[PDB]
Order: sequence, then structure tokens, then C-alpha cells
Amino acid sequence: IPFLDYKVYAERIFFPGHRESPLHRDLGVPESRRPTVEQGLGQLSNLLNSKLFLTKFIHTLETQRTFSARDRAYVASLLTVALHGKLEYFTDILRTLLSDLVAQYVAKNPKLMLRRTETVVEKLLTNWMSICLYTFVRDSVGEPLYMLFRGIKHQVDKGPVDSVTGKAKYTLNDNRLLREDVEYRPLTLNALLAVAQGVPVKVLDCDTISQAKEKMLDQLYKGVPLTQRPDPRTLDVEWRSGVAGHLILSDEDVTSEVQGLWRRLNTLQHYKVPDGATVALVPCLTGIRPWHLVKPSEIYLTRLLSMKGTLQKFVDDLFQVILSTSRPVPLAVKYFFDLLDEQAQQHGISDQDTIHIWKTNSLPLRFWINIIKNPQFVFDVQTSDNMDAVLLVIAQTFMDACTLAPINKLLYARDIPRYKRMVERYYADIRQTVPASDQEMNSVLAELSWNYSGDLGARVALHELYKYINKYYDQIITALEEDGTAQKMQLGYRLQQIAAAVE
Amino acid sequence: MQAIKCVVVGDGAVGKTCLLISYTTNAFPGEYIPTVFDNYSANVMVDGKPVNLGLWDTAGQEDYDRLRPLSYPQTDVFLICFSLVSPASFENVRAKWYPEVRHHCPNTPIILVGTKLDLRDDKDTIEKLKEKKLTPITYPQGLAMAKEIGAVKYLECSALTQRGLKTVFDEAIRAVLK
Ligand SMILES: Nc1nc2c(ncn2[C@@H]2O[C@H](COP(=O)(O)OP(=O)(O)NP(=O)(O)O)[C@@H](O)[C@H]2O)c(=O)[nH]1
Ligand SMILES: [Mg+2]
Repeated sequence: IPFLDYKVYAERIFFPGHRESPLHRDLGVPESRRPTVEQGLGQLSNLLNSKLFLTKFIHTLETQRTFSARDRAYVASLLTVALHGKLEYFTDILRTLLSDLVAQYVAKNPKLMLRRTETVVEKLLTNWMSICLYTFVRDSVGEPLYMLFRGIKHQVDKGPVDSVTGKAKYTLNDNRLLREDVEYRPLTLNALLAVAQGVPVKVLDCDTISQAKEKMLDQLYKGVPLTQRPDPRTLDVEWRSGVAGHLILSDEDVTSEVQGLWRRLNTLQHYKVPDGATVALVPCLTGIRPWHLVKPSEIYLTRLLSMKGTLQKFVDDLFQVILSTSRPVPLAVKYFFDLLDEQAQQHGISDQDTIHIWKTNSLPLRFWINIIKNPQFVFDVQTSDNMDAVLLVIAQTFMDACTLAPINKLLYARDIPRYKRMVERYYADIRQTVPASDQEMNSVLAELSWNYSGDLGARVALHELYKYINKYYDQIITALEEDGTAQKMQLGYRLQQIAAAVE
Repeated sequence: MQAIKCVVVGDGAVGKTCLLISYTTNAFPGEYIPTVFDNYSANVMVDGKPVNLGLWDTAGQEDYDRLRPLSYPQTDVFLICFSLVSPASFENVRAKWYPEVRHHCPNTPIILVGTKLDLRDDKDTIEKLKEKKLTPITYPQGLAMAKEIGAVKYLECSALTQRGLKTVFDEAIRAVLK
């Protein structure tokens, strides 16, 4: 069961788009001015540990016109990596930032709360949750989440697949559903890994030599995590016949099907490969439109229900674990939903329906939604495109159950009133159980700076955070001295000293 | 140490697999099974020089045609085949084989080879030939074919007897060296 360790899980959650944490690279400072800068950054960290400073810092950036919501994510994520030590403080930074968001939503519409990252705090609590719940995820939810992922992977390949458009016999989305049907026969060929023991692999005559290579690897390295698995671009498919076989087939070669501007890919049926063929994955030697089953340029309820119906098995289970009352309420959840309940009475909101959407767009629609949506956050796995369309349609099914109010709606319409029960059933425990003491809380928050193995990239985090400071320097000086306590703290000068320490 | 890649392309059941096996084991197969893409190996001595002959069997069926071109790259010497006991297998030399070979490899030397020599001289075989109103291939019929295609030699042989089969490959080794 390929579980990503905390380092990977966190990096992938805080820094998603780049794939790998951009906090892994050297500062880009020469050996000469190298020690003079390294020191300055340290003083930036001590400056950040001032709740008085930090609050003003973010508030100034949020107001800037040039500060995109893309920066809002990066700044929250850098700050998360930065304050990974002072977690007790990181929570206080949020405790304070939450109360600020609360007052701002009273004027316009309080129901629209925590919908889009138009604020930096919206990202910090997704990061916050992730830090807290990582244990729980690995410990309980991990299991059915992996199950559903293997289940979907399996159930899709029991049907043909177009290596070009990206459509299959099975999915939960018409925008991805393979409308046309093709002539496909099932193959079950003995696969060898000659990089020598033979593992039987189940492909389909229609699969390209590429898809067939992947399907082969999936069995030849069943429980080996992606990073431990070798690269497929280093591998070549080699068929075997008679005394000495030896024939290296490929996706596109001498035997490719050119039809003017339409060149087809090479399949197993294309080469006349039979059942039980000895195929070995051996190392690599080294404007016509490409196609496979349907050349590129209404619902089909019946087709999707077969797929839903297969996957229901673990769909039920995954939700029955996330929304579990049988297990006790994790402290991070209970604390937070009571952190909101403390805020609800401070501004006078008796309406629990307004409270629920702040509660929903916190833990499930902030956190749980993402893990269902994207499983590459917990598992060292390669996620298919059609896989994601399926998973997303399971996340939009879970989501419709969370919130009190197309395909996904009148598809799971049978199970959606069942999950709506589970949501309320879960929020019953949230209030009925013993509230979590802050004395008892920071006890857990400290052991998380402990159990966080190493440096997630804090060096770069401070340098990258200074890259921001450097651009918005003066606008910061404004809030640095317009405040009375900020003058007393000598914050302005503290910053100035660091500013010169870098340059 | 010079290695010679030799590909034997020939019509359905001309006796390639058999002639390839006979040369490398000095034993005849017996049973017919249509070959897909089989590889053979032999270490020879021609004019006081050691050579590794890396043989390549191919198909004589239109079914395994979508795959045959893969055997072709970097071939040092080709072996275009036919059976002396069928002119159908001989006419397909000018029709299927020669065109296919040169379409890909325009420099590789060809050697037209007449397999099943033992059956040509047999009476009982000529009886079946006469029944479908046909006559077997002779040395001048084949020598006219080899000069026509641009073959570097014409060799007649048989796999069950090993008659002039030794020569067939020794000549193919010579066909590379100059
Ligand atoms: N009498 C005699 N029979 C032969 C000789 N060579 C081949 N045969 C026969 O004719 C058939 C040839 O088998 P085979 O070698 O596989 O022909 P092939 O050209 O390799 N077939 P393929 O096209 O599938 O590669 C067999 O039934 C065999 O008994 C020969 O020299 N003498
Ligand atoms: Mg054969």
C-alpha cells in the first residue's frame, strides 16, 4: 500500500502545481555574500514569530492589487513551511486571522464563506487540517481511498481505452464516455521482466504497445511505489516465438498505419499478437494526426450506472469512514468546529445553516474533497486522466451530500439522501462530544513539529518570502509605522536591518 | 570477429525453417508449424575466417506481414526463397519477395535459393504437378530469375538431404565480404 511520508504528502498539498516543492533549490547566493544573508533570514524568522508583525504583513499583501490569488496560496504555503516549528503559534496566527474573516462577511453575505481563496487564511486552514489529519488519513481513511483507487483503475481497464482522446467503455462522465464501440478481444499474456520470472498480465488486443506496457508493469511491480518503480521510457516491449523469439514492438514504427493525414498507433491486434505470448520488458536501445479508436472531430444513464454500480461497493465505505460516528471525533476537527462555534456567538448568528457552510467549507469541502478529488496526495501513484474524471464525480457526489441544497445529481440520486443523513449524523457527534481544551490542544500541536521528520525547505521559504517583501517593501513600511504599537516594537527598523542583510 | 545478419524470406512452406534448422543442427524438423519470427545461431569458418551467422526466420503468410518488416533492419545478406516443386512459390519471388526486400533494403545482396531439390527428381511428386497441369523449376529457369532480380548468386539445395545446403550459407558469407 504506497503511502507518501509526511514530507511528500505536505509538499504535494502546500505546493501542488509544480508537483515538487519549489522550496528545494539552493538560495542562489555566492559564497562571498552567502553567510551575511543566511544570518539576516534568521532575523526574518524571529520577526515572523511576532503575531503583531505577521497580522499587518498579510493584511497589507491582501489589499495590494498586484497580489493574485496564486500568490495568496504560495504566501500561505511558504508561511506554513516557515511556521512548521511554532505550530501552537501557527494556530494562534489563524485563531486571530479567522476572527478577522468573520467580521468581513457580516456586511455582504455570510453564507458565501470559505468558497474561493480571495483571502490567504482560506489556504492556511486547508494546510492546517492537513498537518493535523495526516495521522488519521494514513491510519483509517487511507485504506478505502486506496481501495477505490485500485477498484476504479481495475474496472476501467476491463474496457477498451483510446490512448489519444482519452475515452473508455467505463467512466462516470459523458465528456469522457466512449460513445462508439470497437472490436476488442481479451488477452492474457505471460509477461517477463528482463532488466527473470514470468507473471501473467491481462491486456486487450486493442491496447497500444504503450498501454499494454503499463498494464504489464502494474503486475510486474504490483506493490512497488512509483518512485521505487523504474521509468517506463527506459523500457521496451519484446515479443517471443519459437526457439529464439526476439522482436521489439513499439507504439509507432515501420509498421505504422498511415492514411494521408491519419496515422494509427500500433496495437497488439495490429501485430497479430496471440493469447499467452511471451512479452518481455527489456531496456531501451534508441504533422500527421495520430489516432487509436476514434479519430477526433444526450446522456447514456444506462452506461454510467453500470460503472457507478461497480464502484458503489467502496464509494459507500470511503464515506462511511470519513463521516464515521463509530470512531471518535479527531481533536483537530472538534477543536476547529468549536473554534467556529466560539465565533458564531461573538457576532450573533443563531442560524446553524449559515454556521454549517463555514463548517462544510472547513473540514470536508476544504480538506476531504481534495483527497477524494486528487489521491496523489496520500499515495505514490500515477493517476489517469479518465481516473480523475471518475474521482472528481465521486467528490462532487460527496460535496452534494455536505451542502444542504446534472450527471452526478440524477445519477447518485439514490445514495445522495443516504449520505445527507451521514453528514448530519457526523455533525451530531461534533456538538454532542466533550469539547477540546486549548490546554489539551497545544499539547498535540507541539508533538507535530516533533513528528514532522525534517526541513520541508524553510531556508528557501524565508528567502522566497523575502522575494515578496522586496517587491512590496514600502507598502509594508506604511502599516509598519501607521500603528502605534508597531513604533514601540521598533518593527520598521527590525525589517530595515534584514532588508540590508540580504542586499 | 565479423558477425553476419542473415534474413531468410520465403513463400509459405518453401522449407526455410527446415533449411535453417538442417544447417544449424544437422537434423530435419518433420512437423509443419507456420513460423512467426524465429532466430537461429551458428559459428562458421569460411576461407580461414571465423564468422557468427545470426539467422532470422520469417513468415510466408499474408497474416504475419503486418510484422515481418521488423526483421529487416541492418541485414548484411538476404536469402530470397522458393521451392523447386512449386512454380507458385517461385513466381511470388518476382511478385512478393523481391519487391518487399528492396522497398526497404536497397543495398543488401540477395541470393535466390531453390529448396526441396530431392523432390524435383522424384517421379511421384511430378504426378501431382501434372494433375494440376504444372511443371517443376529447373536450373536455367531459376538462373534467369536470379540475374533478373539482381541476386549475387543462385543456389539449388535440399534440407532433408543437406545437399548443397553447406554451400548456400558459405556463399552468403562470401556475398558480404566483397
Ligand atoms: N523432401 C523435402 N521436404 C522439405 C524440404 N524442406 C522443407 N520440406 C518440407 O516442406 C515443409 C517446410 O516446412 P518449413 O520449413 O516450416 O517451410 P517454411 O518456408 O519455413 N514455412 P513458413 O513460411 O511458415 O516460414 C515441411 O512439411 C517439410 O517437411 C526438403 O528439402 N526436402
Ligand atoms: Mg515457416
